[PDB]
Amino acid sequence: GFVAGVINRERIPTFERMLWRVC
Amino acid sequence: KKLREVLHELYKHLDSSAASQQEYYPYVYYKIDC
Repeated sequence: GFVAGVINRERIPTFERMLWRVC
Repeated sequence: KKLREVLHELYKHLDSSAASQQEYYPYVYYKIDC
């Protein structure tokens, strides 16, 4: 079940990469 | 340091997409010392 967290294009390319890299 | 660069080159094609680097290298490594 996908749960959608919303961020305001703050740093999507960087912290999304970081989420990929840590999780 | 020359190895840091060369091994970066020799291991970046393993990933070839997502992985700034910092500590999340494209390779596996831990350091053993004195």
